Amino acid sequence: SSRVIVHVDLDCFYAQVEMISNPELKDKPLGVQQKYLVVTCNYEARKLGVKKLMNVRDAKEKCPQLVLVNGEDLTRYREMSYKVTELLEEFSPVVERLGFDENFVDLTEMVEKRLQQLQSDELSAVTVSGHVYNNQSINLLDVLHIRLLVGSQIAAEMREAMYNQLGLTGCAGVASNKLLAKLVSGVFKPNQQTVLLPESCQHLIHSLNHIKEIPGIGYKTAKCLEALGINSVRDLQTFSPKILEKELGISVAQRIQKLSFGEDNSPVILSGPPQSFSEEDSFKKCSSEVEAKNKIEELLASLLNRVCQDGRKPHTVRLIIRRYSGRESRQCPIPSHVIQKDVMTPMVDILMKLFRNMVNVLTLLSVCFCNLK
DNA sequence: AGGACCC
DNA sequence: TAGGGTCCT
Ligand SMILES: Cc1cn([C@H]2C[C@H](O)[C@@H](COP(=O)(O)OP(=O)(O)OP(=O)(O)O)O2)c(=O)[nH]c1=O
Ligand SMILES: [Cl-]
Ligand SMILES: [Mg+2]
Repeated sequence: SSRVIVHVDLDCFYAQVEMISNPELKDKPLGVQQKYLVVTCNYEARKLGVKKLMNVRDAKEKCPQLVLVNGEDLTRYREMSYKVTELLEEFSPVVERLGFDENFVDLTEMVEKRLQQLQSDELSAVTVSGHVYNNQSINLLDVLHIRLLVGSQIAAEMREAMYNQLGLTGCAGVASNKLLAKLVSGVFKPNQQTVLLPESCQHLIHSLNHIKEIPGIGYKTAKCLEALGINSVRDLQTFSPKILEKELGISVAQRIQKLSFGEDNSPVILSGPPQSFSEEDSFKKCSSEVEAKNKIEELLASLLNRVCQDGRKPHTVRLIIRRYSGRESRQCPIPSHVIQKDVMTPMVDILMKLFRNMVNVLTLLSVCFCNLK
């Protein structure tokens, strides 16, 4: 059975949130800085050659008038990220988050419901909303085309709601599985949407210039695949199944080979409430294990306010570190009476004991709360 | 714990 | 070269 999936992906999300706070940043090229990294920038800045994730130096050298704002505190972006998801959940309850500014929504049931409500004459006036990938011709007698055009109409409505209710612009992609939705959502940026009819699936997949660009294939699998002389999507498409299982295991092998064909049966899962709460900090160095205790107290402070607000309780805590010049973690359950909520001083002895069990009394420190209930 | 992947 | 997240072995 075919599906209609939508992938919603916001424009320069952190930048966009900062530009709604202080409008004085509109019309100015804008980057959001975290330590020595420009994590994202507005499209005014991408015109000037600034790119996502280039360090501050490279960015000021390329754009000396670039405005930098600090984005080390995710509180505002996180609040907005969930307003967006909750809005999308109004359309269909089953919404899958991916990072802070992407959502998958399975529009299938919605699409069929709207067609059940259309009169025959009304069914030939069905029009696309936005771009059709590869400028492909629509065949109104093709049931799949009709369903994907309705999918595109719902997408437009979503985007219109996010601008009208939260003042946010973004892109959307409508396709038949999650993978295709997310590959097509990027074809026209910013603030536009694109629909992929089936005939054009191979065109879209082959539009990629290397397997790294396929969601599901990262730095490890990519580098592994290169060692086998697989560099294009068609290489992976035509590569030998058996040989691929042996180097990657039947799992990674079969899933990514199907991906290379545009085929993706994975369902849109309901993300619901977060599975974990964490904060972290990086620095030049921290060999003051008494000072590390101060940093840990600061991290833990905010997390308490956040986890409290959620209304569920974590039954496990974790501490994470990174050694000089490759991360390590140590966890433990959370004492039952401690869950009953001065909870700091208790937690600080726990985390420090976890600290010392990991290090003998320094470039990162992180606290995670998981096992929520 | 760690590792892979994602944004 | 940041600050987050998911799920699997
Ligand atoms: C990929 C990535 C994103 N982010 C944050 C910054 C981004 O604003 C936000 C969403 O990431 P993206 O959707 O990848 O990028 P974007 O929305 O900023 O840019 P685009 O307009 O091209 O879609 O998440 C990081 O902090 N680190 C990362 O490595
Ligand atoms: Cl499968
Ligand atoms: Mg985005």
